[PDB]
Amino acid sequence: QCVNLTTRTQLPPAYTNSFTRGVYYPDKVFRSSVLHSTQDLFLPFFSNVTWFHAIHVKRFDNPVLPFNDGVYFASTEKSNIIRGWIFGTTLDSKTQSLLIVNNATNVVIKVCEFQFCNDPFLGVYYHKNNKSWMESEFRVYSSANNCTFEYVSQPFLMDLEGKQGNFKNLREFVFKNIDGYFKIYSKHTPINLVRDLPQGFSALEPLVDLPIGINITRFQTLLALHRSSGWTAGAAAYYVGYLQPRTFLLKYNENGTITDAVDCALDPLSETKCTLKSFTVEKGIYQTSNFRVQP
Amino acid sequence: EVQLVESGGGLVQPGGSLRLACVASGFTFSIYEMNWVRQAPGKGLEWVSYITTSGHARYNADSVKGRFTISRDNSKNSFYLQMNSLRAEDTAIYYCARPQYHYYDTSTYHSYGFDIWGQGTMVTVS
Amino acid sequence: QLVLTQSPSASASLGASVNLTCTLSSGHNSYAIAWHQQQPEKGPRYLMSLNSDGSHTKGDGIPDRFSGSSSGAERFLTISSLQSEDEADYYCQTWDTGIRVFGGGTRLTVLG
Ligand SMILES: *[C@@H]1O[C@H](CO)[C@@H](O[C@@H]2O[C@H](CO)[C@@H](O)[C@H](O)[C@H]2NC(C)=O)[C@H](O)[C@H]1NC(C)=O
Ligand SMILES: *[C@@H]1O[C@H](CO)[C@@H](O[C@@H]2O[C@H](CO)[C@@H](O)[C@H](O)[C@H]2NC(C)=O)[C@H](O)[C@H]1NC(C)=O
Ligand SMILES: *[C@@H]1O[C@H](CO)[C@@H](O[C@@H]2O[C@H](CO)[C@@H](O)[C@H](O)[C@H]2NC(C)=O)[C@H](O)[C@H]1NC(C)=O
Ligand SMILES: *[C@@H]1O[C@H](CO)[C@@H](O)[C@H](O)[C@H]1NC(C)=O
Ligand SMILES: *[C@@H]1O[C@H](CO)[C@@H](O)[C@H](O)[C@H]1NC(C)=O
Ligand SMILES: *[C@@H]1O[C@H](CO)[C@@H](O)[C@H](O)[C@H]1NC(C)=O
Ligand SMILES: *[C@@H]1O[C@H](CO)[C@@H](O)[C@H](O)[C@H]1NC(C)=O
Repeated sequence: QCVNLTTRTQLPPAYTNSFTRGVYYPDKVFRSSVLHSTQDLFLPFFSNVTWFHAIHVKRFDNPVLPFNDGVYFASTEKSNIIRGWIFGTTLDSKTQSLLIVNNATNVVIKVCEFQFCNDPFLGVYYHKNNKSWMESEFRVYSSANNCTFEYVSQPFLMDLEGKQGNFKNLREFVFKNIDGYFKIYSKHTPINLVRDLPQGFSALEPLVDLPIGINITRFQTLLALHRSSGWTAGAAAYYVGYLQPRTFLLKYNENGTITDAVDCALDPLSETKCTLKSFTVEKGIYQTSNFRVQP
Repeated sequence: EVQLVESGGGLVQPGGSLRLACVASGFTFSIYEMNWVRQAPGKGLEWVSYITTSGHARYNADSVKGRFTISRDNSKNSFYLQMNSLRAEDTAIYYCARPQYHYYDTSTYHSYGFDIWGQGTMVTVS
Repeated sequence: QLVLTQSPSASASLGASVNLTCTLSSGHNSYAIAWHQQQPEKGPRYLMSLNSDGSHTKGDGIPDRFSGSSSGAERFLTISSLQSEDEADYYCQTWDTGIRVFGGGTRLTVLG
């Protein structure tokens, strides 16, 4: 059973800058003290990301956006609202659907032909007499039908909490769809009460390499709502950006982890740094390989 | 009703292995991570180890010399301290307590401090 | 880790007022605590998780008599109109990255 709880408020998406976010490890080999150059789907530095936040002010919004080539995800978290996604192509009818979910202790991955209503949510019920809270609710899909794939593992979204103060749980994700393999990268970084993508660097670790092979064009993010304007609750804000085919140059530190990445298509200084393969450049003339224009 | 009952006492020479448990009922374990606390006789209580809701373990507090191990069987609705290598100082009460931060929470995260405590068991070791 | 300079013995008259003190290391000035009362020969009882601003989160069966206050990097628990049951051990504990702390306990020999 599902219900028309839209209460959608229309506001323009406040485009904001990520400042050198969205880079991951391109390969599964331990290098160190090297400047390996790679060409892969990466979020470009100083790129427009979409600040989506449906809360504060009964403002609820959760539109269907295009997976394009990849989807950089962030989830500055306060009270565990973002619970998963429903990647797919049509998200209804007779087509194949993906229902990436992060449960209370595990991660359930199902690629199947689910039917979806317009406003999917996960509803948690709290009782006074027994106090047990159960996820025994399913309103993202009405039912499931002629199903193909199921996967249970350790959950992606991990607390990493217990520490105090102003630090926040910034949860980063990278989704890409290549050779029918939905690759998922993630890392979690504490941030000292920042209201914007932090000024630092990220190293997104590989999590799963799912052998799915399904068409994914219009993805969407699940949320969790309590019971209690029926079925409303929480507080959340997340940020979505898209990966494009670019070229980066990564410098590896002495621990084997990346320190900083120098893009090859934003600034003339970065193009010269890319075409000379070094992170320090002196004064002079540096002929640059051509990455400025793409037809 | 929330309650934390334990069992698995025993007298052994140092280096022996026993079976400690914290059975509970009346509330969800899936969304509650559990801690362990050690209280030497006449001394202050000191936590030893804990397991998270997902399944990750922390054998911290540097009093455990790689001797204590924690696990959990969510299927059987029970909580075990995977126990081996008891030593002389380990003769103490082992109050197991349930943290206030359940996984489906609101408000500020002034939680993970224990709201309830088990009755505790005395595991005498010499 | 943080150390608690809580007096091993503090006392006052019954029906009077006292103030317990939980001291905390300067490195974690804005850190919060929670108070556990360990009545002797029984289990611990949780009173309040004290915010850095003195806000309250209360356990069952504890009246408004037991209250908490904060000032600087150190913390207080307030008791007014003392009764017979106060002779017990009080433990102030904290949070970290997987590292609880707890304290020596506040054996309290309220004379009366
Ligand atoms: C969410 O996690 C819970 C675990 O507490 C799952 O509940 C059981 O999960 C196992 C394996 O995942 C199944 O074999 C059982 O049949 C489940 N019992 C139930 C649902 O009562 C649950 O499957 C997970 N997924 C969802 C969507 O709730
Ligand atoms: C305590 O919780 C359990 C589930 O964790 C309840 O069992 C079901 O609770 C749901 C509440 O959403 C009811 O709709 C079902 O009818 C219950 N099942 C059965 C077989 O009755 C249980 O009822 C709860 N205890 C209460 C409400 O006193
Ligand atoms: C993957 O999905 C896209 C989107 O549904 C498919 O593109 C459609 O292809 C049909 C082919 O007749 C066209 O009529 C539609 O106009 C296309 N729609 C869009 C939005 O492009 C695509 O063919 C699918 N298969 C791939 C990419 O191999
Ligand atoms: C990002 O969006 C803003 C409008 O919100 C726009 O002015 C800016 O040019 C965009 N960034 C880039 C690199 O175009
Ligand atoms: C799809 O479902 C129908 C029944 O709804 C079934 O007859 C058919 O075999 C299923 N096909 C696949 C590929 O699972
Ligand atoms: C890792 O980095 C830290 C600090 O940068 C350093 O102490 C250590 O030697 C490095 N290497 C390893 C193997 O830990
Ligand atoms: C702490 O205790 C002392 C003595 O009882 C008192 O002067 C002081 O006001 C107390 N502080 C608070 C915040 O109640």
